[PDB]
Amino acid sequence: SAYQRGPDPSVSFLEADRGQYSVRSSRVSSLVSGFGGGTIYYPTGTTGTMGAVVVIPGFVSAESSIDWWGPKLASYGFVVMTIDTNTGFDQPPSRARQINNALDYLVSQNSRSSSPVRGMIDTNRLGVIGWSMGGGGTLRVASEGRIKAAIPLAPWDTTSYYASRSQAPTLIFACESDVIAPVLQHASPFYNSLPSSIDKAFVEINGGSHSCGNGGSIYNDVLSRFGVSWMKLHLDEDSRYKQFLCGPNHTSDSQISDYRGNCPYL
Ligand SMILES: [Cl-]
Ligand SMILES: [Cl-]
Ligand code: NA
Repeated sequence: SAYQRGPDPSVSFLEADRGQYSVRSSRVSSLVSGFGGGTIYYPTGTTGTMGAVVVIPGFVSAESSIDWWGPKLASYGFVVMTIDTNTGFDQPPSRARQINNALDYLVSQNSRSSSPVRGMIDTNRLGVIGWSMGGGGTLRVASEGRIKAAIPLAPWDTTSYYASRSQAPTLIFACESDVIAPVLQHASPFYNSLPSSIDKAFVEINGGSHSCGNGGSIYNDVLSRFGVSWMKLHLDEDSRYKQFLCGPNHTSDSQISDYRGNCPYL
């Protein structure tokens, strides 16, 4: 692929705290229109353009909740912006609008001569990661046709309508023990509703409470192996990452209580 970055991968490469690039960050003021500000993480030392990803939290949570994803994913070769919403009380439709405004914001930074990410962003290769109500927001955006990869984390929403209309390869992380967005009412029906025409996966984390997809605790191995691979394969067309997503006996992993998907990915 024209978009491939980094060494030929292994589980060890994915399990490491960082990928091949050093990372820097830049704050985006909450005064910005369209969302509550955030932090842009980006790799240093690179040339050319790369995929860009927005990461969004859930109800009454801040960007810190999901910020493990920022440096982790950036270090493999992505521009990754973790955001706050306008208020913690925003619901999924509002969160979808703010994901779109944050994506537009990154797109705009690519051509701003003062931006630290000027010229780094392939504005046709965009992804989204979102927790809980932000994961409902993620599925809403996935149904709109712009983004090329979606990772809902312990999603919450009031309908499966948008999941049934997803236009982007979608990996849902579920948390087995979730009592806030119970899997039987949210992540499972949303996955089950996804169309047959997209690459898709459901990874339910064994014993996980509702925060199990956020990163930064005891679940980084599964989150890394599936999550980085998902963005590599779907944003970079990097078929070197298929080996992690299709082949292995996922349910047999101690960290996975349930797996579903439509491998092989073609
Ligand atoms: Cl929520
Ligand atoms: Cl919980
Ligand atoms: Na298992």
